[PDB]
Amino acid sequence: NWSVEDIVKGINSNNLESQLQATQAARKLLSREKQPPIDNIIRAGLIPKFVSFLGKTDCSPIQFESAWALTNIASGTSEQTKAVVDGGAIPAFISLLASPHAHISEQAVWALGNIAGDGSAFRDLVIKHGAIDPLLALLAVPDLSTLACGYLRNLTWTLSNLCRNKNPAPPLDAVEQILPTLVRLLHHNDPEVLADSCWAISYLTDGPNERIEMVVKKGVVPQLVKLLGATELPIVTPALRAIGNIVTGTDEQTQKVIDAGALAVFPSLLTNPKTNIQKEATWTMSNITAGRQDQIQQVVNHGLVPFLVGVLSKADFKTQKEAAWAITNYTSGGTVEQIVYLVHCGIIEPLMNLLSAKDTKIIQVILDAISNIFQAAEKLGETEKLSIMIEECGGLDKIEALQRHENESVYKASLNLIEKYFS
Amino acid sequence: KRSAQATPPKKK
Repeated sequence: NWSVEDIVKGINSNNLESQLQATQAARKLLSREKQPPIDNIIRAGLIPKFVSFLGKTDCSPIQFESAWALTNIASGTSEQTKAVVDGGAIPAFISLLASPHAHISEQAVWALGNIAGDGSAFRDLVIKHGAIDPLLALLAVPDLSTLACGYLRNLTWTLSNLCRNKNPAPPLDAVEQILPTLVRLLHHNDPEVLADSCWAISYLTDGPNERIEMVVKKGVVPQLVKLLGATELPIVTPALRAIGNIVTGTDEQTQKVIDAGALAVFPSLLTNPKTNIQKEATWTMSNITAGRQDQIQQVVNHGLVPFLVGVLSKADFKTQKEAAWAITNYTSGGTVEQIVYLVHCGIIEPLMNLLSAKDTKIIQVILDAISNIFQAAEKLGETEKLSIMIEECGGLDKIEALQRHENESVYKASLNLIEKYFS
Repeated sequence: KRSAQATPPKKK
């Protein structure tokens, strides 16, 4: 239809009708489902003319067309988004957010989300130019269901990208300004709004314990636990990610998670047909079992030890490695009674059966778990029994075969274990 | 204690 030269000539004219004609042509050219000529429009020096058109309040059509074109230019490579940013598009879009026309302000939300989604640098740029205030003003209405069809989803996504990325992490004041709205949205009844809100809280929980403490003090943990049980995987995945990132912090934050009732959902999460759900749940549990002894006892009371043993037995090697870590932390900081309950639930057989793995990490982890269980047995004066069990499970053969392992740590472990219990 | 589908980074 239109060539880059024709679009340049139309946009370089002074006739607003022709300028809008060429801007619409550029939108369609860059909206092509295949090979959009983004680099050719960039090389033609058109981004600045687009950022200028964004300010033509007199012609809202060309405002919309230029916003669309710039958004689809910033939707590609990081260098094309850099081009859009250098043209001064961030302040123009932030000002357009307040446009009386809802579609133009929605396109502006979209553009700012694409820009801030490139990385932490452009995110902090969008934040510095003052985007959070108007974006959240668009949601000030007490009832979120009064907002137009689709506006809330776009604004939630853009706010998620404004909480995304690390090195540097989002400015603290920005997170504290956005978190209450994220709570309100976490209590919304739209599946996609919930999904993006959980992803945003996940980004915010992935970091130091201070950020986790911010998120927890806002009081999202109960609603996150509620969403853990949602029927929508797009909602459970981010919710489980956030819950797992929270328990990686202090034992008080882990206890907040436990008190919210999260451990009651893990019997299903650890048996979810999706393997990623199983792996994330097992990793979260491994972080939980690495806590205080009372937290291990709460894991026991919720009946999760059977499920952790079951995932150590029947899951894939990824979830099985997470489960090995979980059981090793269970035995490392647990009580002799809890370790005895673990052995009663049948951990010896899976721990043995996983000693024939190529990953040296899981080998060392399981060896340490065995040493801890043996220390517990020694406290209980029943190490001969446990050695007989490992024998019956063919363990002794496994630990002896590990004597010929290249890694000095696995060899030395197996050697100490054999010399101390199997000699 | 150790640490470790996502929404799109850019759209349309």
